Amino acid sequence: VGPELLVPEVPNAGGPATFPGAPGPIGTVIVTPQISGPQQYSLVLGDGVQTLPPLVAQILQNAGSAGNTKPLTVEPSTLAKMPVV
Amino acid sequence: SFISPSGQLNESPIIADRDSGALYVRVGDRLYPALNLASARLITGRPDNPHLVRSSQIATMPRGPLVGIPGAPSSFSPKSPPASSWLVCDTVATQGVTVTVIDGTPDLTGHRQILSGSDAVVLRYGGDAWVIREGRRSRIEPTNRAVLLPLGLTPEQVSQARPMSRALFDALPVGPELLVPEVPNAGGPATFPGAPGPIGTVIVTPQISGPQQYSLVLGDGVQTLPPLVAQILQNAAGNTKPLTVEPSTLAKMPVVNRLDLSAYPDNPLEVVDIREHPSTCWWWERTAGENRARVRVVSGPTIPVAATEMNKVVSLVKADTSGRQADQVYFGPDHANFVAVTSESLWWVTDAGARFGVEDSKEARDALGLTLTPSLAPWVALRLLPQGPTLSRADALVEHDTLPMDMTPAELVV
Repeated sequence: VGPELLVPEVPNAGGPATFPGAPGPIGTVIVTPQISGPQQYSLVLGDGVQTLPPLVAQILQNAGSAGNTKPLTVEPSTLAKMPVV
Repeated sequence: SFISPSGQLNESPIIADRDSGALYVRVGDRLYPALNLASARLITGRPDNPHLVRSSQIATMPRGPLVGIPGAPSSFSPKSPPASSWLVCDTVATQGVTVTVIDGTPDLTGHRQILSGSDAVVLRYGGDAWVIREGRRSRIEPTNRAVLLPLGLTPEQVSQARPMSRALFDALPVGPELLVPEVPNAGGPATFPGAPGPIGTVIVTPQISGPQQYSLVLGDGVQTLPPLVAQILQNAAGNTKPLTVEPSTLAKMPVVNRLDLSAYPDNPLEVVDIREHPSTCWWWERTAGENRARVRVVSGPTIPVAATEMNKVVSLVKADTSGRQADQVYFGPDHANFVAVTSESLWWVTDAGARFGVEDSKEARDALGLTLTPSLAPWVALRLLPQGPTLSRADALVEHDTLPMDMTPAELVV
């Protein structure tokens, strides 16, 4: 038996982030613009951001849609200032 | 003579007991027991093999204390092929690393592959991350997303990389760091008229035939840029687009070639997933008479040695815990016993993996043999083998009653 295929359960979803400059509430998906090379998806957690594989990003957006269909876009210069977790 | 072979004393000065194998050397009218063939040749001065003599004959002649160099080689067979190949292989376990030195041509069969072009691998050493490609190592910083992003890297992938051994780290030559190229006089005025803007800005000229041509306006003129390098410069925010200009005016403006772009690749890196390729090797290749050797990098699932030979790797004792000594040694086909290194120095490497220095003088050479020309080898590899005393006639002429004991030996397991 392997791990069960379920929607990733983000902890304490919806609350405010601890670190400054967070582009949105905890559990939102953020992506880099296409004009600066291959796009990298990421998830905003309480104390920073974590990288996401292209397939998992679609599941989180499809599941957490609630009417939304696209992620937040951030410039490479500002993204580099947020702490990695 | 065929039923029960035997022997008798003759003009030859190196003799051995027909039934006990002990080695003896004559000096005048007295026989001295010698520690090994190397010291026996060096003491008598004749390149020869021991002559078997009847054991009852040796008992009649007078004796003396032991002579020679302890631990010297005991079998000479000079080999020096036309092509010399050496490799230093690093292998990581699923913590800790092992260093293996290979002599002779490597085996490229299987999933093994040469690393070139867009292929690269990331490793950790001294607290820093290094990118390995086209035979060079370049430092990278995990926070500079402006570099990692167009290059196709990920900060997690850069920070979680596996360690690298000191042996391989010193062997690989360093290149310029993967950082945003700093431009001189950036933000200042141009030295030449007609410059479309301040120095450090990117200028582009579209064409009817072929892709767009990017350029950087330097204080003394423009220099052409590759697309991937322009995307790095396009990240600071900075300007949304470069200045668009006519081909003719740009062709009339002065051209410069002052900045160095040698390290940036043409396309996003194809990072090798180390979990499947845990073995990486640095390879040096040279042909006799060529002015320069070829340096390359190889990676794969196992050391570049055939599975049939894999069982004959030699495991050293490694009394030296520092990084200057290898853990394993292997001699493939067309290996070299007699070697010279870049004023030159001569070394003899034994089958057991020890190296001994040989004097350049005619006496030392003529006594051992070694008249043929030695093969070349790189010092960054050869130094990893353990070193013994030099084969100098000036020090083989000694007597001892007993020898000093070896501290810190290692266990022999049956």
